[PDB]
Amino acid sequence: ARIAGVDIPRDKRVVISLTYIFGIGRTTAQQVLKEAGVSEDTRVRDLTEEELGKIRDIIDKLKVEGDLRREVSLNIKRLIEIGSYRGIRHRRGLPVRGQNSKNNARTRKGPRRTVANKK
Amino acid sequence: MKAGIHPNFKKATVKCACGNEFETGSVKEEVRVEICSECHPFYTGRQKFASADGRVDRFNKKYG
Amino acid sequence: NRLKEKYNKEIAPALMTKFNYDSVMQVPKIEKIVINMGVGDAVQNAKAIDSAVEELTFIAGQKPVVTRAKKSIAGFRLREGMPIGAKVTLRGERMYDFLDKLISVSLPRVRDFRGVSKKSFDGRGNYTLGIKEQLIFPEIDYDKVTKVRGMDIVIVTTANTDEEARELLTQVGMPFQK
Amino acid sequence: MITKTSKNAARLKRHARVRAKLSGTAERPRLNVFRSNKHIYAQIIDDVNGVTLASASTLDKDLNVESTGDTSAATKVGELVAKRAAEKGISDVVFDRGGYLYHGRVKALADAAREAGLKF
RNA sequence: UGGUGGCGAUAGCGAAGAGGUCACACCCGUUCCCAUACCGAACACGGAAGUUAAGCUCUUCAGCGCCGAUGGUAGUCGGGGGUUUCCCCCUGUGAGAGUAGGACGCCGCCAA
RNA sequence: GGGGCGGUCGCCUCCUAAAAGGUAACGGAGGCGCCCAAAGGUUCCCUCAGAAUGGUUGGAAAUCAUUCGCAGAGUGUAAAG
RNA sequence: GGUCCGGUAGUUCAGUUGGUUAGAAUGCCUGCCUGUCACGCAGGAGGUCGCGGGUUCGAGUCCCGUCCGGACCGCCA
RNA sequence: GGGCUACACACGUGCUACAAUGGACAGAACAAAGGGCAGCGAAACCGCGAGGUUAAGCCAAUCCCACAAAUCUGUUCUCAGUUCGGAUCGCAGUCUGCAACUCGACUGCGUGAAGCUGGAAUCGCUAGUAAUCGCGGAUCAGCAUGCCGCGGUGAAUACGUUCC
Repeated sequence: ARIAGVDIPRDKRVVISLTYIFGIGRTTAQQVLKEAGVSEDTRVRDLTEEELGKIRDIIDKLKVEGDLRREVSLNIKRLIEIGSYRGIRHRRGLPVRGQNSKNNARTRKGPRRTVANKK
Repeated sequence: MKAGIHPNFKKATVKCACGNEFETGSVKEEVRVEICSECHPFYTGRQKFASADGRVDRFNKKYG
Repeated sequence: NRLKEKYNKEIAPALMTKFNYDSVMQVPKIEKIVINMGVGDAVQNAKAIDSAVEELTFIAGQKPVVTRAKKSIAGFRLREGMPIGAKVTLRGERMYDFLDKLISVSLPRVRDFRGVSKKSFDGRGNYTLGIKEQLIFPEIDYDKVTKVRGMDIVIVTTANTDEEARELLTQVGMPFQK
Repeated sequence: MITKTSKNAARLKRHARVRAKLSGTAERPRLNVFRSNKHIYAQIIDDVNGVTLASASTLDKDLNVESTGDTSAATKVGELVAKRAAEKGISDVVFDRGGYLYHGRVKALADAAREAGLKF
């Protein structure tokens, strides 16, 4: 479990079912299915005994789950050892793309708490 | 071997999507298997599979 | 039994030429595998630790036995009684019927895994390995178990030294990270 | 890497604990048993002198099982031990189970001796 | 060479050499008896393919453990005398500790 | 070691008690008015604590494999044996 | 000097006996209420249990020692 | 060259959502007003897209910016951190500009925070108003969730002056 992207779900149509794969998104799924000719097909999981394999190969050409996590990880590790400034933003809790800090930007900062008063 | 505690083990028929088969033993009469050592890229020598590691690093960026 | 015949014809003769042996006949041999559960309870009230015990019957046909604690722990439950985890000691023809499933099927199935075990050797002989998914074992259904429970394997080598114990494993086809 | 105790010295500890259970000697001979992998030797010794009053074995030029070393054939030898003892008028010997479990086929050797007239 | 005993690790650990045709073993099987909080590992049974590698016994080793004097002192016995929260001499006792040395075993029975 | 006040009054372990035993003080350290139908009886088996190494969620420790372990354990409860 | 009772949020008191767990008021902090404060409303943090040991699986709790704060005695010639 | 964009946090004010009156896909259909020559730039072609190549027309009731969006019609998902939402970030491109690190915009791909309607408290609005959907302009090399306008769809309630 499973034949291609590991741990694809069940009782869902195949396109959203492999969008869950850490790699393929929506439009990429539209492309791999355009190569497939499945036409959707199948709402549940019942494709075909061999077609599941040929799709397994095309998905195999795409790459790849936790190694793709290793891509981003090795990339940011490349972005910290380089100096730096971008990875510096990655670990300050500072947003990296460049969008102030005086308000909001809590996506990294977190909620609580507060430690100031006047007067 | 205690009686009735241990499930019966009929001769297994391991199978795979690549058509590879293996003769073992299991509770089930037949066992389809998604992945085998003869199909997995690591056990099968050093197949490119999808990588092609290190392409490209740490630098190869030029355009004219 | 195919794995069992394999070292009787292929591995042993190659192993014999790799280095000298006293009294010719001597050769390292697999002894017992010990599979650990651990479970972790969290906390004591599983409530059914036995439900995990049933799950291990699938990974191996030998009946699991719960490991009652012989010591109390201040940090976690419990004083003696109310057993934690389970243990299995498969042997004989079961040994290679299980190992054949390990190389051919179990380990490759894992996502991030490509190879392990470098410093893992004791320097004496015994091999050790960790197992973090029931998806790793083909016989288990995905619908069962739901929440993940941990697993272990400990191959034993007759050889008195790890240098011999390692070389025996390599010819078995056991993966290494290198 | 494993080095389990050999199937011998561990038995002697199991044998020695049995020794406390009965003195054996009292002008009444005891009957020790040793199950070698091929066959079982049998002997009779009494304190203080330590003299072996009688002895017999499955391995001898006399008598052929002929298969030897298994099942009921041992009973013919176990009965033979009493026949040697019978010449001495011996006796009512205590049995020495050793570290081995009492069920068989060592038990079968004890059974034939009772048929041979030994009192135990 | 195997089994089974008695003598206080002077019978031991460790290290280095030796052995097996018979005997002792590992070893090979789980259909039966018996089995295993589970397991032919162990425990039981029935088999001779493989060898001593281990176990088992022989040959060496004072590195460790052990045994251990002779001789001296401490202490003390019966006495006595002083500088008496103790000390000193007489008589008879005699340690420890260390050393010299011993030692990696003998005495039996049964079977071949 | 005047009385009063305080504390104590019985049983059990060690030391003080001086290499039989005994042996005092308001001497020195501790426990007990229980507990268990099993932790009893018998039979058949097994050997600890702690350490090192390897290991999934296991961290200084729950679990498991291994060399080390003459007992550094356990022996219902407290000490000696 | 001799006994007895206590030491816990910043403060004032529970929780201790019943052994595996720390609460309340006030104060403090945040947001409201009002043109200003208080008051009021709605949220939030904060104690390691005086210290040093022991017993136990595990001690705020039990058993001791110790440092402090109190409450009783300290008399008869 | 920096900084005016700081960052443990508080507050004011907007935007987007927390979804089946919905999401996604396909088809079909109705605007107004404004801007444009150092400009708007059609059509044709190249690129998945952004844009680029090239170039007609227009000093404009002619032509261009420009396609209106909600909606309607069907297909599909069937109640969940979801085909809900899009955050954050990675990679690869693109427009403007000597020059996009600080500190620009946009696109493709990938990653898929929080949030399942919000305490105390508080604001707007009596009809084409509130509700909501798109468009244009001033600003302007580039940068508009802000501001100023344009039109589409389009309600509920008003007993009354007890009380603020």
